[PDB]
Amino acid sequence: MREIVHIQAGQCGNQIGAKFWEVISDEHGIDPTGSYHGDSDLQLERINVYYNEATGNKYVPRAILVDLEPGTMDSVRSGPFGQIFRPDNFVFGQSGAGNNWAKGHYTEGAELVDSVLDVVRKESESCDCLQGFQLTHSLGGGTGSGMGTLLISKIREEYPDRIMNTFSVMPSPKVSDTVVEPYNATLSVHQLVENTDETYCIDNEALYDICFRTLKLTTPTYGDLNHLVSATMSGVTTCLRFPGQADLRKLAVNMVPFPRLHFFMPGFAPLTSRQQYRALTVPELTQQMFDSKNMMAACDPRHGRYLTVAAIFRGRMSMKEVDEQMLNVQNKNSSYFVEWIPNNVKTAVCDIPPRGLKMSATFIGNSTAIQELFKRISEQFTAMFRRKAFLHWYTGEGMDEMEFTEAESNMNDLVSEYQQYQD
Amino acid sequence: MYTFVVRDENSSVYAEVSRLLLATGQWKRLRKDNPRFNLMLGERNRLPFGRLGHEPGLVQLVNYYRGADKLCRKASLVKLIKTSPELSESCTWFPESYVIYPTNLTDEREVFLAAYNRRREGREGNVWIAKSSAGAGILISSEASELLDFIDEQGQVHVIQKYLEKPLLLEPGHRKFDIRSWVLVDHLYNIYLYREGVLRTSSEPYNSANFQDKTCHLTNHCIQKEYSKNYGRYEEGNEMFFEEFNQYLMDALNTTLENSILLQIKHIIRSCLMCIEPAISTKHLHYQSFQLFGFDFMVDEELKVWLIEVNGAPACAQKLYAELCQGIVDVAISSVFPLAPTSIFIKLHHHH
Amino acid sequence: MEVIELNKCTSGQSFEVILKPPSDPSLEEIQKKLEAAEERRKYQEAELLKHLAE
Amino acid sequence: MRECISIHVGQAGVQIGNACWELYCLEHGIQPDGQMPSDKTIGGGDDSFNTFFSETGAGKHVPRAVFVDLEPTVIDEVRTGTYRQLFHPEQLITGKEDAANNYARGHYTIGKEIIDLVLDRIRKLADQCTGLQGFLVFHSFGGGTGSGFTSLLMERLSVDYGKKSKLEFSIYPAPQVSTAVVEPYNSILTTHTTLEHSDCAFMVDNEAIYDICRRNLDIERPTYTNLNRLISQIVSSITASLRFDGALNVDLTEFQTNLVPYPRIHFPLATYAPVISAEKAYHEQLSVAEITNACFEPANQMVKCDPRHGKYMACCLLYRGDVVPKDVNAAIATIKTKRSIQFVDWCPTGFKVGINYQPPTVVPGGDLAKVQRAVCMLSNTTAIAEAWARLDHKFDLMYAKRAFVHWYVGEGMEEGEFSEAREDMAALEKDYEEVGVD
Ligand SMILES: Nc1nc2c(ncn2[C@@H]2O[C@H](COP(=O)(O)OP(=O)(O)OP(=O)(O)O)[C@@H](O)[C@H]2O)c(=O)[nH]1
Ligand SMILES: Nc1ncnc2c1ncn2[C@@H]1O[C@H](COP(=O)(O)OP(=O)(O)CP(=O)(O)O)[C@@H](O)[C@H]1O
Ligand SMILES: Nc1nc2c(ncn2[C@@H]2O[C@H](COP(=O)(O)OP(=O)(O)O)[C@@H](O)[C@H]2O)c(=O)[nH]1
Ligand SMILES: O=C(Nc1ccccc1)Nc1cccnc1
Ligand SMILES: [Ca+2]
Ligand SMILES: [Ca+2]
Ligand SMILES: [Ca+2]
Ligand SMILES: [Mg+2]
Ligand SMILES: [Mg+2]
Ligand SMILES: [Mg+2]
Repeated sequence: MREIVHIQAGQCGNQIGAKFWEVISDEHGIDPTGSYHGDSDLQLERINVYYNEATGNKYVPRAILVDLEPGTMDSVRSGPFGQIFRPDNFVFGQSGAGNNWAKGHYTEGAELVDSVLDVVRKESESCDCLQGFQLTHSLGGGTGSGMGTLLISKIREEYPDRIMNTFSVMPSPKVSDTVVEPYNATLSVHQLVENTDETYCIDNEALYDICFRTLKLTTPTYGDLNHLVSATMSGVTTCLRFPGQADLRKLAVNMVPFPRLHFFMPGFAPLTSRQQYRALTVPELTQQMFDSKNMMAACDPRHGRYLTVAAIFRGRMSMKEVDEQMLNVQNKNSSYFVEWIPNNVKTAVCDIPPRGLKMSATFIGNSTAIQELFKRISEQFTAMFRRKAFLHWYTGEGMDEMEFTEAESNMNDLVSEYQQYQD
Repeated sequence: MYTFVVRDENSSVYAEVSRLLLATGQWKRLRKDNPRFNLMLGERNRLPFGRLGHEPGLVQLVNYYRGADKLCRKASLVKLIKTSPELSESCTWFPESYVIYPTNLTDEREVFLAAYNRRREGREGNVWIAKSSAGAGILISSEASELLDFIDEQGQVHVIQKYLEKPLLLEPGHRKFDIRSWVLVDHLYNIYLYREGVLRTSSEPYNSANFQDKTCHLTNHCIQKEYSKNYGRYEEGNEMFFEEFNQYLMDALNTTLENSILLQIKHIIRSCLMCIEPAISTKHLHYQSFQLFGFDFMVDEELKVWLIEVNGAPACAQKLYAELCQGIVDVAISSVFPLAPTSIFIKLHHHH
Repeated sequence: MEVIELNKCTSGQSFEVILKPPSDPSLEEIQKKLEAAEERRKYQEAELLKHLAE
Repeated sequence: MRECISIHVGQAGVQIGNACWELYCLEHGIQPDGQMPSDKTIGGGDDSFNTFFSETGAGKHVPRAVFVDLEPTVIDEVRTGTYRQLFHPEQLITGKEDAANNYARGHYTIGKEIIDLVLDRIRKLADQCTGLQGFLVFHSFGGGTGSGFTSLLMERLSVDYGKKSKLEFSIYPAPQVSTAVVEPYNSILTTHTTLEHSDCAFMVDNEAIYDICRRNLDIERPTYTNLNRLISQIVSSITASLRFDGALNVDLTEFQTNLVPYPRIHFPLATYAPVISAEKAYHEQLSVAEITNACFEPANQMVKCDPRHGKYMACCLLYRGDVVPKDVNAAIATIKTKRSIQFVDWCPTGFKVGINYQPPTVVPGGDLAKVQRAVCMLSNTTAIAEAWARLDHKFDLMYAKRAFVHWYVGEGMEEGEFSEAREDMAALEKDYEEVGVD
């Protein structure tokens, strides 16, 4: 009984988190009312990892919904699986965060953080053996970014020896709500460097390009982008939710050779456009899974090197054929894998495929190429900070320019740290 | 796409093989410390055989046979011939040799003196040569006192073997020579002899009354090109090839290279490699080995072939680099890693 | 090729064939290592909490 | 009769322990409910099988075993499996969260809190022994429990049972059946702190067991069940002398006397033959010479290496089935004249031979086929040092960059313990070279 506590904060965080529970609920056979209706015992074997068991064989997700405005979480509650979430687990304010990290981290967020921790403490107290936490949020807004990282700092204080895992949507100018997103992202990235064991980097530009060039969606919507995140979140957590020949701490021990370089690039395959019925072969599944176009951090892996790689194959397939194709990609591109971590490419199989797919593959890479992402954010940050543009939104909340200069240096440090291991 | 590493930057042979491998567009070179390789062109000394054949999904091949040093070491070869029943002590194609350790360190000193005194008493030619693997350091003399006293002044094991006092002399010139034969042994332990050999000839007339000046006694390519004043006189680079040498054996001796010499060389090569096969074969090993060998022979005036030594990291004559190196890629590397004639070798069939 | 020490019973036998002749930390110290590591964990955790308090 | 207590630490040890006791019961005719019809001494007796089994008044034959794991999922199988009835709850110890493949975590963080409980349970089994010989410890190198907690348990056992022998069955890490990148760290850490506490260690390389299962049993992708059933066969062959009437390797001391002349070099190489697929139409039964000759084929060794380029210090031939000394000696003569077998000059060129007339027992419905005669050779070659070399090289690759070291330091381990443990291995490799190479 290795329970995980799930938290979703802010607009992006609650919308992506909502679809996530919708996706995995279908996989485990939990209907929108929390009643099981599957046909395999594999669906319930690891069910207590994300679900609490209530009276009458009901399964209630172990999730806490958090926001500084009611709007999004009202949509969640009215959504399809809205009734599945614990009504107590809705914690929200009325002020909003105005896409302001300072409002989420110091002012508006600070007034509400204690009540969120009261719900977290309640869910952890009823865990037989709590693995750790996972947070879904964006870094470009105010609540998920500012208050999300505030929650992490306070959760690590109360649970210092638990694993802290996040799914973090990185802002992109091509899919942008406000011009201050590089400010909020740089401020959050330093928090994650300090207070997370694993962070799954999700670039909204990668999701957009994938929806446009690959999926062939003329005008992608946030809904379309979230379908990709839902699929990917389901793939990376397959190790945790189903029986297989792994706990968060074990995953971290094999993915993180250095404490600060714990930012992962996820990947998914297939990514087909509506030729959608064609069977996908193991070689095809592998070739796409490692293809940059299939990756969601918007970083070319052929610009850096892989410290560690974890691939998860789902569905009934030839495990011998899986090993042959994986060992073929390494032995055909070993120049992009660091040679001082022997066997840094692992592979796992799962017999239950996603909904509507004969077999899929999910990619988890700890690549030094991730530095290009932080580089983009840093450049966009300095483009404005050098002119102190838009700072008044943050200084009016109590912040000082110094805190910005330090976040600027902290991120540039992070880039230099990735750079040394790339050579 | 196959992958290979290069761990011996000084090998002229595999420098060309690597150049040929990349010219096919189907072989990729990795850093010398990358373990995910199919082929390793390994180092000469302390090659880490123990780390080969442990990569999941990789068939790995190395250009050296672990344990072949028993054959390519001066004292090792002597001990191997004297202790192996397949070769026996009465080996008719290997000069009477003895392993002698300097007195500052089993040893065959007394056994050598016994056979030495017998020759001295029987009016027989008693000229021996003392050499070692640590030389560029060779001494030729008919007095055992000088041979032994020369080894003690050194600090490494040496070998004293009978000096061929009646070598076959090429004319014109009256000059000594040795024969280099390149042999390739693949992973299946097929023994392939390169059809092209080289005679490394002495450009100085053979003088049996003065072993002090070793220019006409040592046919080494470096000794002739450094201390010999007639280098390149009769043949380019003191290197006569088989076509010319066979034509000479016909005009002068009314015989051929195949009958008078090559049959003995092929017999010697089989006997040596078949002997150690059970000890170095990789037939049931988790990795595969192949290796190029350099056999050096001497021919006496009776047209009897003698084995001098075997080289485990041989070089090749300039004119034969392209042909032989390509041949290595064909039967040793591509036979294990195929790509997407009239063979240049001579298969010496044998019982495994 | 000599056989020595032939022992036979109802469920088997054993013998030796010769082909050629020849030619701690105390309990106190273990507890110190354990407690020393526990002290280094406590110190690091304290610095983490000290960091979070700032 | 003197008792032997088996201890199973971590997932590998527990599952391999489950497979061995399954075999022990089939071999001694013990049913899943612990009853043994052939035992005419009810509730007692000092027979050879009593070295591994105690007896209750009700006639139940209970293994002298303890299972330890920092997580319950693996030991719960034993509790609810076929032989659930054999053991009682005191024998099975399970924590609630494992060591995360972290040696420091299993040895220090978690080990400190559970060591005294394990010792208490082991003492309970010891108190039933009238003359305990020592312990057999089953564990993996790569697991955080198998590596980290085993080395702590071995340090305390030497304190609490100073005069007792301690043998190991250790699982050498193989990438083909591992998802952990830090196993070279754990292996070297546990070999360092366990070296002076173990009198004899039988290493099994999963890579070797893996290929034997694909090659001989024709299993394209072997599972841990396939691996463990084959490993328990070798373990059975090694411990048979302790559980059956005999005169060779009759107690744990004899293992060190017969196999380990120099203390630090206590890692014998195991070679087993034949391994025939039960799915075969029907196999030709191999002779004494044929199976004996197979003991010098790398394909049947529990650790892939080349004994032709090492030196033997000892050599045992353990036969099971239709075998007579006349045939063993005949095959031995034939192998010397054909094989490269070089002993050290300070050891005799000989072979200790044991023959048990009962042929190998195969688990019904398993993968192995019934054979009329089998043999396990235990030889102490310097060639097994190839295994330490491989492992030490992987260690060096990561440690040069300090990759993953923070996980260990974070559990209270000092970084200097890495280099200390690595120099010990470097010295162990130098010991082998001094003994085997000229
Ligand atoms: N032969 C065999 N090897 C196993 C088995 N289980 C695990 N292993 C090997 O053991 C290594 C992993 O260590 P584990 O024993 O699983 O870890 P542990 O001892 O339970 O310690 P933790 O880290 O706390 O889980 C890998 O190399 C596996 O291949 C098994 O049942 N049979
Ligand atoms: N017993 C012997 N009788 C006559 N000549 C001999 C001899 N032993 C060596 N030589 C001469 O020495 C030369 C080669 O010596 P040797 O081969 O032992 O040294 P080396 O190994 O440095 C040369 P390489 O390795 O290229 O064959 C030959 O040209 C040969 O003429
Ligand atoms: N992928 C994805 N990104 C989103 C979504 N909604 C907002 N974002 C991104 O998140 C950032 C804005 O953060 P937001 O969640 O709205 O701020 P918050 O509500 O205060 O936490 C911008 O970079 C948006 O592009 C969504 O539904 N999906
Ligand atoms: O120009 C401004 N900031 C700036 C300019 C250059 C460099 C750094 C900072 N601020 C401003 C301008 C006009 C009204 N109010 C404020
Ligand atoms: Ca307020
Ligand atoms: Ca009894
Ligand atoms: Ca002891
Ligand atoms: Mg918004
Ligand atoms: Mg030479
Ligand atoms: Mg475990």
